[PDB]
Amino acid sequence: APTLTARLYSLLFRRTSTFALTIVVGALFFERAFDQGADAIYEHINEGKLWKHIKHKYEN
Amino acid sequence: TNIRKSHPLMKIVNNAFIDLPAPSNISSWWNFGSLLGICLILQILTGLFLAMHYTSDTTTAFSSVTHICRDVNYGWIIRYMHANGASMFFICLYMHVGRGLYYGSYTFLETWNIGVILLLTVMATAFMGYVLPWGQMSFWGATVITNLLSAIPYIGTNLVEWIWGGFSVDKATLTRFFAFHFILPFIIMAIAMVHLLFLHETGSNNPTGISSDVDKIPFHPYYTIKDILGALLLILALMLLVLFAPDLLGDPDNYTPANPLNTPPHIKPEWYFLFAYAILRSIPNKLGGVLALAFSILILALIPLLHTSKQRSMMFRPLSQCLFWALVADLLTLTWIGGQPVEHPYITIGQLASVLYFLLILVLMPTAGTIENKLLKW
Amino acid sequence: ALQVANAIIGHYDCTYGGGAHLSSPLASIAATNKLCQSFQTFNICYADTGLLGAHFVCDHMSIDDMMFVLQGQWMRLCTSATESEVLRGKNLLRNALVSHLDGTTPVCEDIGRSLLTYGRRIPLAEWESRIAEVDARVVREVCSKYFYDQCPAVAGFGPIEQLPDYNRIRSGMFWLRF
Amino acid sequence: AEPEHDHRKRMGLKMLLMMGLLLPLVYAMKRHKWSVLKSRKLAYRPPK
Amino acid sequence: VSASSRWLEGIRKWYYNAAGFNKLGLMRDDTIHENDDVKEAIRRLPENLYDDRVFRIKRALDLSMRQQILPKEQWTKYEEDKSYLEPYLKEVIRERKEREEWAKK
Amino acid sequence: GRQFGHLTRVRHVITYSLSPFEQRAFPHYFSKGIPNVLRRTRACILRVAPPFVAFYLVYTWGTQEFEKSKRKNPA
Amino acid sequence: MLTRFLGPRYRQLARNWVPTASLWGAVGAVGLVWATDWRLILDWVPYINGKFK
Amino acid sequence: MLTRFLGPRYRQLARNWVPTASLWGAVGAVGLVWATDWRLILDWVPYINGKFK
Ligand code: HEC
Ligand code: HEC
Ligand SMILES: C/C=C(C)/C=C/C=C/[C@H](OC)[C@@H](C)[C@@H](OC)[C@@H](C)CCc1oc2c(O)c(OC)cc(OC)c2c(=O)c1C
Ligand SMILES: COC1=C(OC)C(=O)C(C/C=C(\C)CCC=C(C)C)=C(C)C1=O
Repeated sequence: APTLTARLYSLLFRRTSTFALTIVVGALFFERAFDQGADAIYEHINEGKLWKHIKHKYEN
Repeated sequence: TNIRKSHPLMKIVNNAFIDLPAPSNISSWWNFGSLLGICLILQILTGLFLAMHYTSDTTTAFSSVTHICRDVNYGWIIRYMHANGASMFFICLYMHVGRGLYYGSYTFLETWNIGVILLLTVMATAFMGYVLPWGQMSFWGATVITNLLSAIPYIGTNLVEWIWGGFSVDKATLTRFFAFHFILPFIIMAIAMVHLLFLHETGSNNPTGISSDVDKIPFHPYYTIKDILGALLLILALMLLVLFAPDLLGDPDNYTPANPLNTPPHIKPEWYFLFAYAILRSIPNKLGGVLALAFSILILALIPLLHTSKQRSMMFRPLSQCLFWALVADLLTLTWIGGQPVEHPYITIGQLASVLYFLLILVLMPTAGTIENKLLKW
Repeated sequence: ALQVANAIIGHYDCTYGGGAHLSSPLASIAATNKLCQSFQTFNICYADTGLLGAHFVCDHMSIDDMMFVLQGQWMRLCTSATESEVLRGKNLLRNALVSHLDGTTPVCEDIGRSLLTYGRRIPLAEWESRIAEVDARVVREVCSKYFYDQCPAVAGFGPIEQLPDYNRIRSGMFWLRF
Repeated sequence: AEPEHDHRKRMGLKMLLMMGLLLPLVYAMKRHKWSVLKSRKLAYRPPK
Repeated sequence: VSASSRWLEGIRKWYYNAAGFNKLGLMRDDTIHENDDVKEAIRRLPENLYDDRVFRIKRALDLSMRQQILPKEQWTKYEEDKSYLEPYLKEVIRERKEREEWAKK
Repeated sequence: GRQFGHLTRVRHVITYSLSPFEQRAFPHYFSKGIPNVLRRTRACILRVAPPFVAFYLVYTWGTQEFEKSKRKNPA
Repeated sequence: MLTRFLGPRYRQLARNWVPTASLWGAVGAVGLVWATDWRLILDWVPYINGKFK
Repeated sequence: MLTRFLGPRYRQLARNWVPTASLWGAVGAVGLVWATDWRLILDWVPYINGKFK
């Protein structure tokens, strides 16, 4: 009853509509956080290299 | 009284996908049936979105395919999903046939015989598809495979020129090959339904080859969820290929435009034709070589007549297990030879492997089944 | 409130007069479509636990339909119970309680049992007060608490090939629409 | 030859990371349902 | 009384163990392919042999799903393997072949 | 055309099952899982592996023999 | 003509299903907004910002 | 192995169906010859002559 999976179930999972709402709201914030991360990993593993890092050489 | 159970359309869905009694029992080797369906609709969907931009004229066909890969927003994933899905379609086909061979599933005569038609239809479809981008492999692929008909005595030449549109592969050949390649997957889809209709009559076989009515489970949720997992593995296997190695399973020679004056030095089939290719060229005779090719796939229809064993499955049959694996490894041998030039060691070992293919199915596996019967005092 | 809800679903057997017209949707559908021989709802009480549900007796080709309709009623009462049927259940319980406490023996049992379980005798006017409080909102609250998305205990005996798999009985304990 | 080169490798890393979430998750989903069968116990109780 | 018949029996026992239906607690006749002759022989079986057969097959299909096997102590010993279906099957084959002899005339 | 309630006849068999929410999806996943795969491997290696090594030997020899044949020496 | 479905029970039945039908609309609105990247609404959402500045 | 179908009754049954199977071949031969305009055979046929002289 202190436990967090319990309160997750009680507030959000018990009803299928709330379950669906928590998935769609969940999917919005996942798409941001994953694309933020996975781009930043890909960009860091290719340190210069891409036209995003070349950009500043040719002017405004 | 259930809406799921009595509605004339949902009836069909429920009796196939939900309430269908299935063995408690069936392993990962039973995942390939749904995977073939996934493959079928993947190829339909990508193939549709490729058809939206492809032109079937000789002057422009290569240009349209590369227009897809460079200019069309995400045309590259669609094109190589399609290309590697066709190879995925073949991996799943071969697994699915082999499962059927091992587990004695061919004793479902109609299901199996329709399956043999499905193999031949998907082979003919994928031949046509490879002709479409009008690379070098496209042209000579179209030349050789159409010319197989020229081995039919008296009328074979007339037939080849009938499907060509003239004396050579030409403008007429490519436009009809686009049309034939468009419709045939939908014909396949219809035959896949008849395949399923004959199957539901008996329900599934299982690893033991023993009747499983004593222990059926509902298709949902068990095989709905096992199928989802299996499809997610199919997506991994496909998306590994398109995103990390798009051209691993194809030919570089199909990136040079078609050229009727020069056949390339190295020419081999698409990997999934290599065994049958190896069989045909092991025979230094025109009529015999093509008769062996036809027989290399049409043999599957004789396998039910050659089942000697008092058991259905190979699970409790060690002699047959050994000879099954000799068949797989021999098939792996034939795809290796198919990949190599017609020179010294390769000619003989490919001839011996061809002989072994036909000897294993015709003679050696039926005899193994009799010996196994005699050993169990049966 | 659970007893009110159980009264709404009620009981049935094949010797009940007028089947089609019975108020309980389960009892009505079971009578018309020959879904069972009998069913009964129950609420067996022990110290700090119990068994709340139903039992039925049916032909081999009817278990699936019976289970479907039973579960739908539980689900319906959790989500969408209405004022009028709750009155009917309330009335059925006043009539059951009063008709039960009729004779020296059932009253003596009730004195004896109640002093073991409640430590008092709960007088008839108290039960009526407790019954009267129950409305549709209470039935929806109290049924949801015990029924909705809970794991049932299931017992099957006889020709039970068509007894639904447990996962599919578990799935009958919630509704995707709600 | 291949202007898509950098885009396909970006989607590839996303594919691998997504699959590293989804493959164990769908596995758990499938195992959770197959629980009822995989732990089931049989007894045979014939008469006399 | 033969060294050679003991040898054939020892190849047979070897094969029996290799076949490994006994590992799932199956008898030989549990593993037979159900054709029309066999389905009838099963139909002809008395109550006890019928009910034993279904449980053995149940137990095997259960194990085959878990991809597991019985403790070695509980494997069916080759010497203890009851040929319970065979006499019924011989009779069903014998009756069919009589019909087929009559269909010839 | 086959339905539950019409499949076959079974008598005298009790099945005990537990809810998915009562039990673990990965009960003793490595402790029992690894011993099993090894047991399954041992069971089948002699049936599956020897044709593929037989492929491997003919592969290794065939590639080697083809390589050596397109070299000369005394001519 | 639809007068079958007008009375105290159907009034209660509609009232019961109202929080659910409201939440299914709330599901579908966000799902449309998410699927299309609906620029009009997502500019408000304090962390979901693909457009700079 | 096909020995089920060998005996005096099946010998009589084959003999009965022989004029019919012969006539169904005669149907199919002419039908193939007609459909293709099989030049080899139709040159013999004394009035069916699309080729002059
Ligand atoms: C030459 C044999 C053959 C080919 C090729 C084949 N099938 Fe089958 N298929 C079978 C047999 C036999 C079964 C029954 C397997 C069993 O019950 O063990 C079957 C079963 C299946 C199943 C359901 C059970 C299972 O095994 O997963 C599906 C679905 C399926 N086939 C669809 C397809 C599709 C789609 C294709 C490709 C167009 C196809 N099959 C190609 C013979 C084959
Ligand atoms: C709606 C039409 C359509 C359908 C359906 C279709 N395709 Fe294609 N396919 C195309 C077109 C157009 C191309 C040419 C573009 C290209 O080469 O990728 C093509 C290309 C191909 C290629 C050559 C791949 C390459 O580029 O090297 C193969 C192989 C193939 N298809 C096989 C299949 C198979 C197998 C199926 C499913 C039975 C199928 N296709 C479904 C239209 C279709
Ligand atoms: C309108 C008429 C139609 C559609 C006729 C269709 C006939 C289809 C066949 O049967 C379905 C066929 C595809 C099937 O044969 C059984 C294959 C396995 C044949 C394998 C095959 O591939 C080759 C190939 O791919 C090549 O290019 C790279 C070139 C080739 O020579 C050098 C071959 C080749 O020599 C063979 C045998
Ligand atoms: C009794 O065995 C069966 C399975 O168990 C292994 C399946 O998994 C599937 C699922 C197959 C699918 C999704 C392909 C559908 C094909 C078309 C052309 C729409 C079917 C039908 C089946 O019958």
